[PDB]
Amino acid sequence: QMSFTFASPTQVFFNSANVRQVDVPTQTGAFGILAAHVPVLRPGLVVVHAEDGTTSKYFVSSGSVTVNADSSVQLLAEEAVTLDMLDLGAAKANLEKAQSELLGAADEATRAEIQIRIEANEALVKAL
Amino acid sequence: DPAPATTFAHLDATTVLSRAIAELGIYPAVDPLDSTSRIMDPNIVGSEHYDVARGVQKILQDYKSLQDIIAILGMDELSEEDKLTVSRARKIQRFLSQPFQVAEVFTGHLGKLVPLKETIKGFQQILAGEYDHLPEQAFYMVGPIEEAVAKADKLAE
Amino acid sequence: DPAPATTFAHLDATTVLSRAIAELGIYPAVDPLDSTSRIMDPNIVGSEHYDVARGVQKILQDYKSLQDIIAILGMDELSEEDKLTVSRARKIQRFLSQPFQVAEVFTGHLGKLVPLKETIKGFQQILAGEYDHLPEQAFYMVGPIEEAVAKADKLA
Amino acid sequence: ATLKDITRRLKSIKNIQKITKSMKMVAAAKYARAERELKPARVYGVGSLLIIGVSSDRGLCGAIHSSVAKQMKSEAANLGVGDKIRSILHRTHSDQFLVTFKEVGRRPPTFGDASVIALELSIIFNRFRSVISYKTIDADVLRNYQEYSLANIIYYSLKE
Amino acid sequence: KQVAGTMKLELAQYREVAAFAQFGSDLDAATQQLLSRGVRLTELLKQGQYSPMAIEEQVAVIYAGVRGYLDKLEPSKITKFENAFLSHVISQHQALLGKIRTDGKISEESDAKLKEIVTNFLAGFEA
Amino acid sequence: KQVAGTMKLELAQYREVAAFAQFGSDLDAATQQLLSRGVRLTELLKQGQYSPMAIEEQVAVIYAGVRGYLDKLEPSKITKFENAFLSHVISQHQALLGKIRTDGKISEESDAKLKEIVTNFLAGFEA
Amino acid sequence: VAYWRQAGLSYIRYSQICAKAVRDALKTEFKANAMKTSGSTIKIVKV
Ligand SMILES: [Cl-]
Ligand code: NA
Repeated sequence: QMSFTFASPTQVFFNSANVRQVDVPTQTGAFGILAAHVPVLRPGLVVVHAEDGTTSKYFVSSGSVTVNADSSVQLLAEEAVTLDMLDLGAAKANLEKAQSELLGAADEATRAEIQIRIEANEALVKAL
Repeated sequence: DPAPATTFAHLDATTVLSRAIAELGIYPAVDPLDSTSRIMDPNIVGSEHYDVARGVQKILQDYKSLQDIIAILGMDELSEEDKLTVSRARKIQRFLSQPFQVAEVFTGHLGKLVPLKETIKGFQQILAGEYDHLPEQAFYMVGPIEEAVAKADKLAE
Repeated sequence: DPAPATTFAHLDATTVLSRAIAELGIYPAVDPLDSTSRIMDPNIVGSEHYDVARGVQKILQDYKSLQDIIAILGMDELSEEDKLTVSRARKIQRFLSQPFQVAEVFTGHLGKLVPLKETIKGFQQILAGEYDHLPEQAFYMVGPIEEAVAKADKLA
Repeated sequence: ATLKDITRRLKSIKNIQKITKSMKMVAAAKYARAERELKPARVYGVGSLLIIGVSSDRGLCGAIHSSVAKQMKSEAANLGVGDKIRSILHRTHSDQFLVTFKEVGRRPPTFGDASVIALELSIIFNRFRSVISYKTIDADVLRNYQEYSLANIIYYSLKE
Repeated sequence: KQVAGTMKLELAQYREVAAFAQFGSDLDAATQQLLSRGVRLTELLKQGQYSPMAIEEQVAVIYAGVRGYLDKLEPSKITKFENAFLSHVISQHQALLGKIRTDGKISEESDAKLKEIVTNFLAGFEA
Repeated sequence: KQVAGTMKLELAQYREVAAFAQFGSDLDAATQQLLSRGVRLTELLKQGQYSPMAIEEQVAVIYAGVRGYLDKLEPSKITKFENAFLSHVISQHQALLGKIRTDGKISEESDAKLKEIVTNFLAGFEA
Repeated sequence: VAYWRQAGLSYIRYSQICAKAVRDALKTEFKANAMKTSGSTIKIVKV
């Protein structure tokens, strides 16, 4: 077991619930946080392996994840949403508008703002 | 009072003065929401005159009700539409003031006579918001509206 | 009223009582802003006396001018400068109260008779702000300023 | 004293009685949606765990603004978020400012408000109790863990 | 009698709420409907001197307020809106005023006919 | 007449503006100058009894306030400034006070002397 | 180090663009939260 927590500014999903494993994305790869584990997020899928059978799927944009000495976790997401409430057709259109605005703008600060949005929208269509 | 109360009916135009207005330095201390005339009609003095005179009375009358509410509850509770009409009202109060030639020994300012054309235009512009950028005290104790613009630049330094 | 109104002229010192002040618990219920004396003069009473008297009347009159705003909204809505004058004025108003020997049955407290040296000294310290940290009711019904410190220590 | 004076005072205070009645009603409406968004943000904030002061623009709420202002000069003398933070505490420490903010307290304070505060480069705030009362590992992986958790602590002070 | 009873009730709903009209801002849609409608209706009670109106001209103007065709119009421009609107309906639609006086009410035919004359004049005037 | 020419009306407007902006809101530089001026002119017009001042000595002390030398100083120290300024001009500058008493006016010579005296005096007080 | 950094942008900026991408890609029904939340209510003042 593990005292697993998972919430956002708007809504909260879990609060010290007994979960088996919770896969979470990151800047370097994708750690699968099992109950036994030693002591920064990226656009990707958060798969939550429950204690009994069913495995629900969420998505997280950005934030941080913590693993303490004792079995306790708090996954913090700025915007956490399920695959039930995510549009594929719009996510493709948003990925077109981002890649459109890449091929044109020349400012060094602005290209960062475009290229992050390309990565974020490309993580949505990977799931969707 | 029976004496002045009876006198009103005998008059075609009435200029009512107030101690409350004189107390604030506003000379001549005429009450703009009490003085009246028979000739104040769009058929006699024209609609452009009439519509500005009622616009001045409205903005002053609306401000008079607010004064007592915003003294306690503060200015920041007002709408942006209200505190626009508060700022305009206070400038309009001051532009109704005027230095007389006979009153030069009390004011310390030179006497000024403002023609009717420049009076109407002056209160027209302040109503429309053409001097919202300009400060409050530039309208106090000046003849035409032009002197407010000149005095506003003098108050910069 | 014509009866009291005419009487003022025939006097050298006037101690004007008040029901408003009496209802709030301040006894004797003297109005510090409506009571006068013709010997309140820095030449007669000395410049230290006069300054402490007029200083007390200033901070009381400043507190009185805020009463329309405090009546509606409260003490909390004022500025930090205004709240500091209110807290001192209320501590002054209570230090202006005193237990009388003839009114021991009504009050319950033992009667006190404060000398003139410690009367000036007590209000002089309060104006300077040496007891801004102390509470208000510690000053209520006490003799000299020493009893205001002693009463405040027992509460905490 | 005069009848004309007393009739004017009744005219104003009648409206203020209705306006104060309206403002507690609007405060009760905002209190409802603030409470219902509190416990989702509270576990988020507690799970996460230069002088900054947090309150709002709108006055007429007791000593909410002055309480945070009193503890700032306390921390300043030993060693702002809101328009009322400036009006009170500014002229005394005018050379000790990085940033000041306006347009807060009216609408619900979002996470995007905490980002804009953090982007411009202890924290003082009023923690809720009840209806009446209140109270005042790689090298680069910790760098991004610091900056996001910094936005969470600023967001925690906003919702409280 | 049709339009007066309805107007009288809505003004009563306004006059209670009107004291905190300006001091509100974050108001719910219930009171915002009463505050908006009430300021509109008060402006329809304003009138010029030396120009007393016939009963059929009055009810048409009040009806516009009651059924709420002037709800989005700027409150300051209602007196001027009405003065031009009155000249228009007297000049062009002289037969329409005959219907209201004959029928003793604003019928379903007049409702629809007057609805067109307001909504088109409203968009033209405020520009 | 020179130093207190427009002082009567300016002090009436000061009490209007000071009473108006009791709440702690932001204001423009022109109105905060009127408040800054008006506060310190009131502190000059404070005066004890059994010591009436001559016309020239009144003109000397009013000069400092109205010509704007007091503005940066704290309100509470204005009475202290006046006593120190008055006793100084009585001590050294008896020719200047005497020249105002003889002539009954402030010449451009006497204006320049007062300008030099108050500016050098102010720098001492501000430190 | 990072393509989003170097230019000057921090992780709180990275987080704001990523979070906006998720709220921009929704199926209408659940945008009631996304319109209320994630506001730019703050105003920049400086002297
Ligand atoms: Cl005309
Ligand atoms: Na006593």
